[PDB]
Order: sequence, then structure tokens, then C-alpha cells
Amino acid sequence: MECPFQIQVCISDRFFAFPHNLVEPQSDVGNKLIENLIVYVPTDDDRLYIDKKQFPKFNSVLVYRHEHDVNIDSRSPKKTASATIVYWNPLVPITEIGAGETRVFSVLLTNNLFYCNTMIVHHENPKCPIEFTYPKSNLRPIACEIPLSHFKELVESNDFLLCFNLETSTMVKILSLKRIFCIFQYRKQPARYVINLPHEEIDNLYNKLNWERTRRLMKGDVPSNCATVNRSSLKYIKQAQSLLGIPDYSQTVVDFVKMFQKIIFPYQLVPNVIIKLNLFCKNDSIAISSSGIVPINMPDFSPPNTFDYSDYANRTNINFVTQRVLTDGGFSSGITVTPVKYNYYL
Amino acid sequence: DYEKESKRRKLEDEDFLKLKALEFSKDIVNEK
Amino acid sequence: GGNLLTLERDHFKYLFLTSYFDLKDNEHVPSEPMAFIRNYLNCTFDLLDDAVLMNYFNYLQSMQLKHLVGSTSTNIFKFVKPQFRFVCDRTTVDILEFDTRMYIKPGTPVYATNLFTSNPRKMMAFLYAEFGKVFKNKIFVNINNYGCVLAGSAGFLFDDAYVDWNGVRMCAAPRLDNNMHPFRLYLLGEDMAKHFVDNNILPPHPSNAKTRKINNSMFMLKNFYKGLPLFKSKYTVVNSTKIVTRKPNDIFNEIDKELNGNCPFIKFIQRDYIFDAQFPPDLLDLLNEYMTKSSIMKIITKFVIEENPAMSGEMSREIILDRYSVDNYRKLYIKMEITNQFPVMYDHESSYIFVSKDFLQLKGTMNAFYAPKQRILSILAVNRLFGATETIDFHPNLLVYRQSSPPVRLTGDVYVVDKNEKVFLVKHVFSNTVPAYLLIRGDYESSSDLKSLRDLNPWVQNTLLKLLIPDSVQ
Amino acid sequence: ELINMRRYRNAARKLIHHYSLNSTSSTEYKISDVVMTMIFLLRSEKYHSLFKLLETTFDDYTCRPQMTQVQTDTLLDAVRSLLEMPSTTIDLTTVD
Repeated sequence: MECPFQIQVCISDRFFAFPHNLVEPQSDVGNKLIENLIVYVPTDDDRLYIDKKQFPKFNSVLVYRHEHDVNIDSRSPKKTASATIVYWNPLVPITEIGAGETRVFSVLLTNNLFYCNTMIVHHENPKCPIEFTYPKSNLRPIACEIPLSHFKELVESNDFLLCFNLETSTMVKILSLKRIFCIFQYRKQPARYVINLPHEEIDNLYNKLNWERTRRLMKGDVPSNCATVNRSSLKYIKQAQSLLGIPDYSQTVVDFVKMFQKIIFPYQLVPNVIIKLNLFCKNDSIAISSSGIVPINMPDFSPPNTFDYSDYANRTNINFVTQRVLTDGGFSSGITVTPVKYNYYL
Repeated sequence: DYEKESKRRKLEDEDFLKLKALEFSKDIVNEK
Repeated sequence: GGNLLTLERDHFKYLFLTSYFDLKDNEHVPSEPMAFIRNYLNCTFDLLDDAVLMNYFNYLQSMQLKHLVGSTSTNIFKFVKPQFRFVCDRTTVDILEFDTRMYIKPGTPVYATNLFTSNPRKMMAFLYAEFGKVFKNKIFVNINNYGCVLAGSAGFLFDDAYVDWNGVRMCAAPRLDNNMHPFRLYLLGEDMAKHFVDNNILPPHPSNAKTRKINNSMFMLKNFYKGLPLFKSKYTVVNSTKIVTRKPNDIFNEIDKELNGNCPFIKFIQRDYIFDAQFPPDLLDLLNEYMTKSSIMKIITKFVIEENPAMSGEMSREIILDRYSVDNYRKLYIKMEITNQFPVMYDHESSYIFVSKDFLQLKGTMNAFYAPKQRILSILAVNRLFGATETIDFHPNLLVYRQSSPPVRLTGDVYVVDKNEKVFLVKHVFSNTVPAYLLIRGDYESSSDLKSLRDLNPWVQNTLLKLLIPDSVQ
Repeated sequence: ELINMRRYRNAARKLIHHYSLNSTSSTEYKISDVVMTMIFLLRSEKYHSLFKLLETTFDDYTCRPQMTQVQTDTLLDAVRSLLEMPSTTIDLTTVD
């Protein structure tokens, strides 16, 4: 994982297509420009989207499918000073370094590249793709492993069905998903989409995406308010909808959350939807004036010892109140009384 | 004197150009 | 020239009041320390005794000011240096809304300086020069019109004078609160802190600014500043009284007695600076005559009853409870003056309601109160509970299924909750026009169409969400 | 320490479940168990009320002891905490 010091990494959302303009020859200590350029790609499929004529500078171009090697460690990559090398969305540890610089243009930031250098090309005003499910439209399925085929449809059409062969390893599925998600975030309007895979695998993919975005943020990428939603949270949202939400809105999750955003501030308390949407890691909110949310907390933290609970925590008081309510209501059981103890400060 | 705004606007316009240049992949003639 | 201006110990509290908070008026405070205070604020140290600075800093450390750092040099008053520390713990699970400012790696230390400006773009050049002096690599470099951060764990960024680093962003309908020159430097990363510690630097003043006055229209300094809004109260006191306690039971009992006696309601002013530091009594006595526009105020009333001789004919005086300290309460009476001032209220008087011993409050909500006698579960429309000395959990049992033959006809709006289990929500208003809804369960029918649940004030909807849906999953 | 608190806890739990709740469990109980249970009750200050109640019956075993309402409440709390069965009726018949 300890990245070699010759690697330069550029990360951007718009790298789903090959960035021909950015590829340039490198010079070794020999101070001679090297024109024999060699490129690597994940699978043979990507070879069909690399023009040999988009590199006027370079004399000769050779393409290969990046197939993982075992005889060479990443600590000491093999050096071939006779040809420049440029990687594209690599999914396994890099093992071959060309003369001088060696750029790696990728849309995914795994662990293998984390400790390398970085130049993130962040993005402005991303669109959030809309996830839904059919249970009335002309579903337009898309070959996830080769999204570049259906670029025009993705630009134009609205509904889309993520589809994966069973051959694809987890990493390639992740890469294709990230490609399509970047395509959406660049789209002019939000696009609807679904996945034809078992739910557990979808959760694994979304965990992978969340950690990828975490690494991107830890390297200084601009935050994106667009993100996936946990399936359990989805079930909670569906229950809330069935309770009161009649239709199926496009961004019904955002609808709930904003419908309670309207009330977060004036009553000074968290809407329970947010609480259930989330041990510890307790969430809060702010106003321009100094005040917390959950207890109306001060900007420091939960106070250690503010006032005694003598009149409440004593078993006598709780028992008396329990007996009073039980006698008044006619119950025999099923009623629990708890002292008001979660009183940080009024 | 300032910064950011130039970079942000350039990035946004380049993003629009990229989404348009996707459609550039259509060809007009074959040679083989 | 003139002898260096000094200050006694008894005026340290005056300096604290004038500096730590943001106060405009100065008429009431005495003039003799006022001259020294004015010179102090303008940062003209050459006319100020240094021993006064050191003693004041020691006195400030004595009161245990929360989140305060310092060294043993007067330079900490004359050069842009960290004075306050915070530990940020952001968790971006909000999803709904965006932090306009940069992402910060959790676990990073945060230092707050006393540099204040109004056009941060101008400061950016010099501050970036300093930052570049610190570091030699130019990777990840994030820059905008308000700061530069590297690796999400170091650099500097600008924000309002007092901000929350809890991980709260600027969500929750960020209501307007009028401000003055607010922009202040914040340092991220121990490295930048240390670099600023051991160079004693200043921003480049305008070349025309030969004046020793460091504060300029471009930027200013306020040593040990917090900017918390503050103003001089002008109450016409009649009868006061103090109470020292911590058990809230006595507070609630006093409130209930006073409410029952004459007045329709009282103002509960809960001050914001109470937990800042373990203040000495003299400082509290001084502050007893000032209020903060950004404190927390609540209006408290009872379930009014009808015609009763125990009625105050004319609304002449109203009561206030200053929480002027951690365990101290100040009770006051004042003539109702229109010119009076109180901390601004967010909404249009979401007044609170006082709970007697008749009925309890449901856990996890500020409105759901259950009446044991009539076994009626109720949700308050707009008003919210206060004074719940004890709490009762929720069970399906409370929804006692009434058995009627034939079904009971109902008037007014009716909402279906669990048609399978015959759970209905009905509008109900006490004669006091305290709107609420009753969550009854049994055999009932309306005389009109049953309106949809999705047309309620979202407060009611959140209460319903917490109530109906089982919470067995976590 | 010199006392196997866990084992004596288990023995006291079993014996009290055997006598009070009279659960289906029915095995031979030896003087070892009662000695362990009494030691367990004496050790725990919370259970000093139960310990005193048991000790009182040594001399006269023919009467219900006289207590106060608060004493009864505390005794019920101690027994319930020991048995870890809040969902049961142990009001007075159990104690008798």
C-alpha cells in the first residue's frame, strides 16, 4: 500500500471517457522525449473506446488489458524506461512504471492509490440520480460493464435498469456503477434507475461507494449532497409513507426530510425521522445564534453534573406515580413509568 | 485579485462541453 | 508623555464585560476604567501597563473559562495568535442540506484567533503566503474565496465569530440574525498553530496606515473575543427575590404557584452564557443588569379555566425568572413597558403549556400527554409541554378499545390511522381554544368524509410517527 | 476475593425460584445451597432487608413480620432485581 514516489494521480468524475488531451510524453534523465506510449485498461472491452488517432504527438501506441501480476511487488515496481505508461481506472495494484512521470487517470479511488499523490478535479452542482421501483413505463436496460455504448440513451432517456453479468467481479461492478453514477451527476436532469441484483449485494456496493467517497473527501474533494440511502432506512421511509404518504414521489425521501425541515428550527428539536434515519455519533443542527438541538445544548457538550435527581430517581416516587396511574386507569400491567432524567439543562 | 470563481465557472462549462462531446462519437465515413 | 494606564483588580470584571461579550452602550460603567478599556480595545498597547495584561490573563484562567488556551507572554495579546480551541466531530449523516464550507476530517484540532475582517479575499494573499511558508507540497490544494485546506486536516478557513463545531453545518431554516463585521480566522492543524505561535506576525497594514492603531477598516483585532450579542436592560423592578437550588422540582413548584396566583403567564429567560465558565459572584452581580439577544426564552401558561373570582382584572405586571447562573434563580416583577427588550423569538409565539399532576407526558415527545382518568391520549396541535416531572412510556394498552353498539357517530374532521384496528384521530379543542387531537380507538363513524393524514401541521405528523410505528428495531 | 460471588448468586437464584415462584424446576437442594444463599443475601447490602426477614423467623416462625409500606416497596424492588423478572406478580403472596 506504500505507494511508490513516481506515481501521479488525477481523479475526476468526468474520466469515464479517456482524457486524450491530458496525455503527454515524459522525459527520463536521458532528457529525450519518449514517443512509444503504452496504455492499460481494466478489461478488453475498454479497448474499443481508445482511438489510436487521438494522440498526434506520439509515434506508436500499444494497448493491453491490465492483467494482475504476482512476480513483481508494488514496493519496487518494474521499470521500463523505453516507453511512457498511462493507466486508466486501475483496479489492482499498479506494477509497471514508465520513464519519468506516470499518470493514472481514474474515477475510483481505492486503497491501492490512497497513499500516492493526488490532484482531484472536483465538481460543481452535481445532480442526484433518483432511485425507485416499478411497483408503468418503458424500462430501458443498459449494459453496465460497457456504459460507453449507451451514452446517447443515458443523456436522453429517463428510466434505466442496471444490469450485471454474473461474471463481473465485485471490483468491476463497483467501477461500472461509479461510471454510470458520474454520467448521471453530469446529466442535465435527474434520471431514474433501479438495480436487478439481490439486495445484500446492493448494500455491499453502497458500502463500497460510501467508503470511496470518504476517501475522496479525505483527499479534499468537494462534498456532494447526493448519496445512497441504507435499505433499513428505506423500509422505515416506506412505513412512514404507507402510514400517511399516499403517492410515490420521485424524491420521497427528500420530501419527508424537507417536510420536517420546515419545523426543525422553531420548535428547537430533532425530527424523529432523522433520528431513526441514523451507538453514539449523535447528530445535531445549528442556527446562527448559539444553541444546540437535542436538549437545546450549548456548543460544548453534554454537561457532566448539573443538578440532583433526588425527588425523581427514588423508587418511592416512581412507585407512587405508577400506582396512581394504574388505579385511575383500571389497568393491571402494560404501563411503564420512567423519571424525567434526560434533562441536560433547561 | 480573487480566485475560485474563474475555476468554478471553467469547470462547469467544461462539464457541459464534456456532456455535449459525448455525442461527438458518431463518425461520418469508414475507410476499411 | 504620560504614565502607563493601569487597572485595579475590582475592574477586571468590567474589562471582561466590555471585551468577552459584544456591548455597544457604555454609559453605566464608570469612566476611569472606561478610558483604559477604550485604549485596550483599540489595541494601543504602548499606553497600557503590561502587568495589567498579565494579571488579567491570570484572572481569566482562574475562572476556568471553557475551551481556553494560552502561554505566559504578552505577545498573545499583541499578535494574531490562537486563543480558543475546539475539537470538531462532524458526521455528515444529514444528507438533506449542505455545509457551504469545506469538509473537515473529524478528529482534527481547531484553533480560533482574534483576527477579524470583512473582505477575506484581501487577507487570502497574505495568509496563503504564510501557509506556503509552512508547507512545501502542493497536492489536494483546496482554495475558495474563504480559505485554504489541505488533506481536509490542515490550513485555515474563515467563518462567523461564534460557530458550532458539533457537526451541525447550517441546516434547520437558518433564520436571520443581524450581524456586524463577522469574519474571523480559524486555524486547522497543530502545525499551523505552532508556526503562528513562534513568529509573532501581523497582517500587512495599508502603506498609508502609519498609525500604531492595528485595527483598520480592512480588518480589526479583539483579544479574547466571543462577539456574543449583549445589551443593557432597562427594567422597572418592583420586587425581586433570589433562589439558590439545583433540583428542578422547586423551580417548577414556584412557577406553578405564581401562575395559579394572578398572572396569565410568565417569561422564563434561560441565559446562554451560564455554562461558559465558573464565574465569580461579582461578575454575576455585574451581569445581572444585562441580557443577551441570543439567549433562550420560553413563555409558560396553564390550561386556563372559565369564570372564576381568582382573576386579575387588569394585566399590569409580568414575571421573569433570570437563570443568571448555574444554580441561581432571580425572580422579578416589572411594569409592562413596550420599550422593554427580550431575546428574539424564532417563530410566532409557540407558547408552552404547564403540566399539573393530573396527567403525564409520553416519552420522546414534547406534546403527547396521557390522562389516566379519562384514558384519553392527546397530541397538542401547536403548543408544547413543559414541566414534565415524570415520564410514562407508550404501549398499545393505553388505546383502550371502546365497545359501542351501534358505532358512535362523530362530528368535525376525522382521520383514519389504523382502519384494520379502528384507530382514529379527531380534532378536539378545549374551551380555552388550545387546539389538539385525540387518538381514540374503538367504534366510531364520522358525519363527513374522513380527511387524509397528510394534511396536518408537521409537528403532529412527527408525533404520530414516533407513536404508531413500533421501535423494536435498532 | 475470597467469595465466589457468581456461584452463590446462581445458587440463590435457583433456590428463590424454587420456593417463591415455585417454577417447574424441582431438584434436590442441599444445605450447601441454603448456606450459599444466606451468605449471598448478607453480603449484598441491598438484600439486608431480606436477610433480616429470614433471620427474624429463627426464633418465632409463626407470624408475618410487621413492616412499613416503604419497607415493602424496597423489599419488592430487591426481590425483583434479584430474580430479574419484572414481568411477574410478586406482590405479597410470594413473600409470605
